[PDB]
Amino acid sequence: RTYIVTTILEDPYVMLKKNANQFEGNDRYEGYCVELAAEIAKHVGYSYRLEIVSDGKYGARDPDTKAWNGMVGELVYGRADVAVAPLTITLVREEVIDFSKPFMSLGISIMIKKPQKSKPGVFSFLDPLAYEIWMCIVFAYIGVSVVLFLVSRFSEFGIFNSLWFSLGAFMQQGCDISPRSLSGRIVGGVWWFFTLIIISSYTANLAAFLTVERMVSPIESAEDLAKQTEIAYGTLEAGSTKEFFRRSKIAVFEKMWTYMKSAEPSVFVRTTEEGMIRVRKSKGKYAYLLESTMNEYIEQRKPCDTMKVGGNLDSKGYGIATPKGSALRNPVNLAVLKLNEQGLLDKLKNKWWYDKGECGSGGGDSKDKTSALSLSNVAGVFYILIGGLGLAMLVALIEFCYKSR
Amino acid sequence: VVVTTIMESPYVMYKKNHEMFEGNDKYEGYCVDLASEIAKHIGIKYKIAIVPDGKYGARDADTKIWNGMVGELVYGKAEIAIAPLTITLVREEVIDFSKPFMSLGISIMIKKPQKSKPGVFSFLDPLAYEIWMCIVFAYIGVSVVLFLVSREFGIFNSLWFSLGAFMQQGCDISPRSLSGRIVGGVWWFFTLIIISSYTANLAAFLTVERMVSPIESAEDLAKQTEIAYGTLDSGSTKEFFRRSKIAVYEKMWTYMRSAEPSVFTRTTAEGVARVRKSKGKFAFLLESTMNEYTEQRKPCDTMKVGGNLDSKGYGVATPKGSSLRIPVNLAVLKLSEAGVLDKLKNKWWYDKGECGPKDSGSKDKTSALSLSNVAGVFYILVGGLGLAMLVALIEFCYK
Amino acid sequence: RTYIVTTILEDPYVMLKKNANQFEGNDRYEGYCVELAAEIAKHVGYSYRLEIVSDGKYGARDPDTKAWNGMVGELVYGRADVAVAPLTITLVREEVIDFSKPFMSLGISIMIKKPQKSKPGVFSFLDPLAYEIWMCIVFAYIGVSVVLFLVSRFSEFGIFNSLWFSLGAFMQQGCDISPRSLSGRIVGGVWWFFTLIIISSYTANLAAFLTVERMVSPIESAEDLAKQTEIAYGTLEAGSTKEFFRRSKIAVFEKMWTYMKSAEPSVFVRTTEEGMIRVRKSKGKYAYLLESTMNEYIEQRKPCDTMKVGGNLDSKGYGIATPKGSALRNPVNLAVLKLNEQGLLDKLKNKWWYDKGECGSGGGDSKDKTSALSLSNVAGVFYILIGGLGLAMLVALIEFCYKSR
Amino acid sequence: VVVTTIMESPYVMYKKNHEMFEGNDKYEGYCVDLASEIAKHIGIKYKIAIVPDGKYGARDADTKIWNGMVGELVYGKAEIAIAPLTITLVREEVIDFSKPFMSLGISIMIKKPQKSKPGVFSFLDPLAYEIWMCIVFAYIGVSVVLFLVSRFSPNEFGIFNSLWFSLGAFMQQGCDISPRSLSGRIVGGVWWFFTLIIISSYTANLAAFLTVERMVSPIESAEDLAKQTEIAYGTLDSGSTKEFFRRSKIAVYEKMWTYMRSAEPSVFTRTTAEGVARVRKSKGKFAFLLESTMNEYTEQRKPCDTMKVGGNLDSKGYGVATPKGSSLRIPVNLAVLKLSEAGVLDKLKNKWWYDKGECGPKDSGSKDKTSALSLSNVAGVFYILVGGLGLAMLVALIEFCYKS
Amino acid sequence: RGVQMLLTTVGAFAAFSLMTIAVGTDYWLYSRGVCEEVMTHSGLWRTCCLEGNFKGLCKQIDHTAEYFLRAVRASSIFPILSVILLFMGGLCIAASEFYKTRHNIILSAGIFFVSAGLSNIIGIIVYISANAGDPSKKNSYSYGWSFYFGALSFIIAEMVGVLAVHMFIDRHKQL
Amino acid sequence: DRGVQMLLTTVGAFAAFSLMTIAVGTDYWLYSRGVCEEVMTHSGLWRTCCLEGNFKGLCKQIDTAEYFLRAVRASSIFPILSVILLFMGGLCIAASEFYKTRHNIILSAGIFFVSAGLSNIIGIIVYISANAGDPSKKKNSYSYGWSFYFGALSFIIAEMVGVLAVHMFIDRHKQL
Ligand SMILES: O=c1[nH]c2cc(C(F)(F)F)c(N3CCOCC3)cc2n(CP(=O)(O)O)c1=O
Ligand SMILES: O=c1[nH]c2cc(C(F)(F)F)c(N3CCOCC3)cc2n(CP(=O)(O)O)c1=O
Ligand SMILES: O=c1[nH]c2cc(C(F)(F)F)c(N3CCOCC3)cc2n(CP(=O)(O)O)c1=O
Repeated sequence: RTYIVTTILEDPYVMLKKNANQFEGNDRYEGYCVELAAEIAKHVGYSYRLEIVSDGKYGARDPDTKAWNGMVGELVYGRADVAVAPLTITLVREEVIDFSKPFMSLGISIMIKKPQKSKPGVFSFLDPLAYEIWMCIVFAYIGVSVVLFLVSRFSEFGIFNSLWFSLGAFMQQGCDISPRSLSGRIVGGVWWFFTLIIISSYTANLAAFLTVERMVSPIESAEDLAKQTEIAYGTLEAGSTKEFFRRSKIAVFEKMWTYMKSAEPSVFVRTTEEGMIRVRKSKGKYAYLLESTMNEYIEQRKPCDTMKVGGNLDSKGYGIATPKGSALRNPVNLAVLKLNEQGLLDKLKNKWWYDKGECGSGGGDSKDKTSALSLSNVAGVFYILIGGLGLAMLVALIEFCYKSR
Repeated sequence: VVVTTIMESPYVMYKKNHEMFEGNDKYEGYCVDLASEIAKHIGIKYKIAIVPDGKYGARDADTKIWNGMVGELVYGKAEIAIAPLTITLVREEVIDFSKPFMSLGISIMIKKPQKSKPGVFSFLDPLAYEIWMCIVFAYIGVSVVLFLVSREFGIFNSLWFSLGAFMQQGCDISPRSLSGRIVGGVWWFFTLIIISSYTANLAAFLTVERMVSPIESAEDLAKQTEIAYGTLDSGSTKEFFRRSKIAVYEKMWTYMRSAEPSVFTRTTAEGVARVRKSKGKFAFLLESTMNEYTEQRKPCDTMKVGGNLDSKGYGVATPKGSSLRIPVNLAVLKLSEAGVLDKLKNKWWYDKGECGPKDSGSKDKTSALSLSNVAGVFYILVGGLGLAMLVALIEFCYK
Repeated sequence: RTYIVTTILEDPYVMLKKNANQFEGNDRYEGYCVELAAEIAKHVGYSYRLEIVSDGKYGARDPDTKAWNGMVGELVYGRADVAVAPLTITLVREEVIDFSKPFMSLGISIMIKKPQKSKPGVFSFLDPLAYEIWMCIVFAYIGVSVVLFLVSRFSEFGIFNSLWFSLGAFMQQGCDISPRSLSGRIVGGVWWFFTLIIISSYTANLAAFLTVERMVSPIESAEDLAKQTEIAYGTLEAGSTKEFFRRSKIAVFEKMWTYMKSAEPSVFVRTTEEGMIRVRKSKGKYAYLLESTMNEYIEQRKPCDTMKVGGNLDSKGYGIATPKGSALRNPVNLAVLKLNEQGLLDKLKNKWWYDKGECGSGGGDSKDKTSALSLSNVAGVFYILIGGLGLAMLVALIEFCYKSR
Repeated sequence: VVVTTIMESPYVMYKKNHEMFEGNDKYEGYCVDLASEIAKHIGIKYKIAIVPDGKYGARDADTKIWNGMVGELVYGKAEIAIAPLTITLVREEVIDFSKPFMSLGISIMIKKPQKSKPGVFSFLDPLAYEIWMCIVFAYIGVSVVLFLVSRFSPNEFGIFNSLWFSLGAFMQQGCDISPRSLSGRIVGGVWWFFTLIIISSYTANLAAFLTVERMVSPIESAEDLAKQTEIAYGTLDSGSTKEFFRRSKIAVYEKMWTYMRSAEPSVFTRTTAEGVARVRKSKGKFAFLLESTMNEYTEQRKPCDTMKVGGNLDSKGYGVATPKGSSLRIPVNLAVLKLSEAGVLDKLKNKWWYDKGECGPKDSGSKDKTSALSLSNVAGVFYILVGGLGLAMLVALIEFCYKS
Repeated sequence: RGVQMLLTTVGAFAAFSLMTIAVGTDYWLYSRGVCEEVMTHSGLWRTCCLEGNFKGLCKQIDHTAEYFLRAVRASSIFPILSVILLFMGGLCIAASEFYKTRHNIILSAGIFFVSAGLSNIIGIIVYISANAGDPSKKNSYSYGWSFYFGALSFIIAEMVGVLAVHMFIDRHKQL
Repeated sequence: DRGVQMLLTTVGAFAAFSLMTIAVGTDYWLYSRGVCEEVMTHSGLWRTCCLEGNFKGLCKQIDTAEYFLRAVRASSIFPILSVILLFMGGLCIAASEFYKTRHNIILSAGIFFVSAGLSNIIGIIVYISANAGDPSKKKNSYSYGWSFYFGALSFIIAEMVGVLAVHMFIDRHKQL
């Protein structure tokens, strides 16, 4: 005889047929769930006919005023054989049917936008100061140079020679020219004091910037997110995450639930893709807790700007719904447990979740954090160096052009 | 049972959903939750009501009546007052009070302490004044001793050699004596070590940018500080300040009397608006309850408690000849002992806050150095250049 | 008719007179509660004849075989009417007797060892860069000096001249001396590079040392104490503090209650004096979580090493005990309320807690908090510098001998 | 009602030494508290009986007898068994398994690093890697260009004189003769500006590197562990990990199996205790690979030097067992699921796993260690100094040989 | 050497023109201040607003070492001394263009240019310390080309002064 | 005034030789709190022994840019080179005080004193980078013993003779 298997239209686990019309029938769906269904049908031995639930929702066994729906409702109403589908293990759906075995582990995990900062060139050069500061340094240089020339010619010195000595005196570099007379002596003294205090201040400021850049705390697990209190976090109004938040018993989990229940920014989410768009548009100012399978799906198939961090906060399993009093209960349990222990189920998971993913986080080498510099903040240094080198060479040649003319 | 309550900020409030329910379930706050807790403890049907008079409860002392809650309780209008009431001498012979469920007193409150932006002091903020007068004395001594030990170093050549060595430079002429070599090496080494110490101190200061509490941190420092101090016109604070026996509060009273008459403010809203406009101005010596209220509201800038002064008591009123006096006394004592009113106070005063940065400190970006911390450098630069030009002009006039 | 009062002596209430037993008895009592009893007896009118406590303990409910003891036990079991000595407020005391009013508002307090440290002299100079590296870099300097003499005079430049050039090269001041042979230039350049890196390393290490030294903050409040694990804390088993810690349900209180629940070291002590001397012996990491009044009393003691930090975690109160139906219940309540509002209680507290204290007469002895390098860190340099000057003066006179003898 | 467990696991512990809490309830731990909770849920009598087999259980096909708790159930001496029991096919086809109460995985383990004390690399540690040969390239270029400037203008500077002047400018002390040319002012000032900004950057970078430490772990993933091939890896002589490695299918695991195939220093450890002792003795190699639960248990043991890097190689779990279907089977299944969905089970698990270990009480790191720079952070600079001085004497000797 | 004297002439007249346009007309800085984020034209006596609900009105603007620097930043006494000082300098440039024999007025004029450049740059730093050293609460430090006219009043005054000194180390040879 | 200078060089070089003998033969190098546990040990460059403990009386010998220096520390090869060329320097200054005609013999002598200084520094730095170069080493440490300061004294008298014997070269060369 034939058998019917029911499959929920879920984004990470099943694809609608891109070719659609010209290849219809059994080959209308491609994904992890339908591949697992085909494999277990080849193992146990039967024929599968694909079916779609009417309401398009997972459903629940809430004690409402009748009107039971969902996949468990489709199974209990009698118009089903086996429900090969994602199904979170819970008490309300255990009292009427039994689940076979957990083949994958679910845990609510935080996601965060990938921090990508591009180190500039000449912009990062004068970064640990002010443009104001640099323009006053340049103008103080040229003013002190001209007044040093004035006092040297007023009390043996050229403007070129005065520029040489002012450069050396501002620059903490020695020279063979000395400020004769006490007025030039005290101008030189004030100049060395000024340039020493500026160089000390700049070194202190850049050291402070490097220290505060290094002394940073990246977010790991849930405790750091609980104690950072800077990035807002929230979940859907209903679902497994909300039910876990209401029934939270851990002290830290109760703390984060109270922080979320303060509701200063509220949940600010309606659907999963709406929250995904919001957190990608929040520039790292928002956080979302979601099921780790969606997190790995977004890490690869979505554009590479959101990433996973931390472990699973809870341990919940999966399964495929089976009737309580049917003959298709124990052999399918043995088959799914055999495929779990064999590793071919893991092979299918890796094949569907790593190969056909449009991102390069796991298919290529990452960036090794060797600290220190990376020839980025000091590129403008050698840039203005070689610019001054070329300027000096060309002014030497126009001097030689004066010689030749 | 019916209880009357004054419209006050930290106890009861008109809910935003005014049309949700009219009657008992229309107020949320400390007072209604405390009343619900004690009603669940003893067992009674409780409601809520607002004072028709609007007064907090005091005696006019001329009409032989009390103006407010105790006035309507004595003259037969209510049988319980869960709204807070500080216990004083006059309200004991006509009303009964239980054990204090909360402790309050007169505490100081100042403005937000921010980083200073000095002109000349920013140049010398690392190290201290003493070490720099010591270093200029040492500079003079070293210059004069190396001038005398060489007798080409005259009374200006030796000074220029010392000056060039003092900011890590060289010189055209070097001596040939062993004593000169020793003094030059030791002065160079001292100069280098103190510049290294200065730059380390400046780097640490700039990377930590840690704020320090101002001078107004204790009663004696408040008495010794020139900053202004203001309080309300009349009330519990004025009554306490009128008569004292500590002789430091007498000094505070004399300071208030001899200062400007602007230290008296009509309302606490006007007072906080006055203190908000400046980092100094007049700071307050007000109730700890209102201080805790104001520190966790929307403008989280003034959040300073400082020391604690005086001792008062918040109690629940009870009319005379009532059989529930002992019951409410044991109820409030069991509450304050076992602990749910303290939990409620925590959840409504610290957990219920617009800003959470007061509980745990955070960091800030160092940003650009700006010019506030550097303008002293250019000020001493222009001072030196002006002095040099003045001495050059007078030297031209001199010779 | 005459009246009696019962008192309990631990500290500093019913202190015996310094003249021992030469006085008349109850008049030989210097303290807080005895003066309060005398004043409150003068207020309403009754005899203040002291009664000897039977056991010396404050007493408890004693659930075994019921009954009572202490001042409350004497009050319930006849021959006692007025108890002036302070005692805390709890449920079992109110269940039997009634109090008038609390005459201060106290709570449990936290104490720490007073931070005492002395900055060194010449030792703080060689603090951030060890001791052996200075000796071997002096060895390297003198070796480079002598081998520079060899290379300069092997291919002017005497041993004195080589010593001068190496001294000016070891720490970047500059000189008019310059080598001519290429080997001399090479060795000078290697020396310059080495000592430049040494000075940069010293500056970096010193900046790091001040940063990490002043980065640490004093312990305060309860949440920072809970997050701190290297500072340690605890309480006594036979006391109300342990019962308050166990019976609390607030998250932070339960948090550190769980913390010292698994107390592997010998945290718990027997008496207050034993815990206090254990704090003094350790002085680096321990706490007792003792009362506010006892903390202020220990703070004003001759060894001068305990200080109050933080605030009151709870809102406990004192009181005076009166029986039911007595004629001295309402008048004593009015008397204690009058004393509370008059301020004479504050006068007595300041007199018997601050004025008579042999320690901390000027409590504000260290409050400047000058977070800058004072004349206690680098001033040892100012010693050796002038000492070098002194040595210079010495070598001056001997070379004066070289030019005069 | 008889229930069984194993004393050779971090789930039970002997109370005191002997004759402590006599009767039935003697041992405390995670599994017995779980059994107490499910007994309070459904209602059952308790037991402390332990099978004397010792081994957890195996499929002895030759003798057709199961050892330990599984045999004691299938051949019949009890009805309930709560213990750490992995779920596989051969134990499932005789005894059913309920939903696992805690996730399981196999992870690698490396010893805790203490410090890094290199030689020339210690000097080479701050400020990038490419900067030094960039610096010497820039030095050679600026020296040859400034020599061209001094020679093309018709001065008192040869190649060696220009090189020494450029170095003395680079070392921020001075020189003897300035070029004193209107062309040379720009190049001299620009190179001075370069050397001052680079010494400031070097000093500040060294200060930032020294003020705090982060200590990036040598490994962070199993794929990188296979790729690096510098730290020895050994699972165990035989067991679940060896069986999984011998019959794996994911692509990198065959290369891992070939890596263990050429096993020189006896990576097949006989016992787990010997393996953890060996990896605690030496941190340079012999890194371990074991289950996640035993790893997290060793994380809270007295030595306090062991971490995990994250990522689970495999997925299994521990479940309760019951011989055949009866009234107790569905009852214990629903009790286990009711405790799993509720927050009591993971509360008990993480509470009892994190209170007994003093090592993890100090979370993150401790900043109360300033120390001082010993020779190890400086000996590279001392060594390049002494090498330069020896090379200066070598070139002086060969110059004496060449010229005289 | 008439090229040097005509350089002094053109430099002095250009300096006078740029100081007139800079301090006589409110064109100093661009900002997002309140008159809201509106550009403002602030000079010495009168600050003009350009947008907002207050469009069309231009408002007369008022205003041991901290008091001195506050008075300097408010009253602009160092800019006032600079502009008066270089007005006297321009007067003696006109005199030197007419009278080519007097010596003290033109060397003194050299001192007037260098001192006026110093006074202008310290007026710049004191006003930018009234704006940045007194931040109140990116584009705040925006120079609306009149701070660049002050920068010219520094640098091209330095150029004309140094070429005047070049004429003066040669006038010492001339006399 | 040169005869007293040759006497000073002779006595300084003989002092250096005696310091080499007391450094190689004996083991008073450092007062390390080793195990014989923290107790004073006489750990030599050639012979490490204890003074207390439960096995006092029996003792034995010690042993791409790091293997060479570990081999040096195991073999003590730069101190061996230093003492070998110091013995060679003693032999050549004995020849110089016997043969006053030749001049390059004191050139060789000077290069042995300076190479002795460099090799002694190299040996003491690798010794201290294997001594203070172990982060494991330990409540009581440092406080180096008397022969560490005797090696420092050997360096300072090597510097003294490298001043005065090089001055012999200077005044003999201007004499030459
Ligand atoms: O016993 C008294 N206790 C009081 C307690 C408080 C409060 F702080 F709210 F707790 C106040 N608030 C002061 C600020 O404005 C709102 C009312 C007034 C009180 N008054 C009136 P006073 O006569 O003006 O002191 C009393 O009499
Ligand atoms: O009424 C009471 N008042 C108490 C007052 C004090 C003190 F603070 F010293 F004044 C103390 N000390 C606590 C510190 O160790 C020495 C005794 C105990 C008291 N107890 C017994 P508890 O149950 O140990 O608190 C009471 O019952
Ligand atoms: O069902 C099983 N559950 C097991 C559970 C554990 C663990 F939880 F870790 F304690 C272990 N440990 C392996 C490492 O040394 C200690 C014992 C072995 C198990 N084995 C035997 P395997 O076949 O060697 O894995 C089983 O059969």
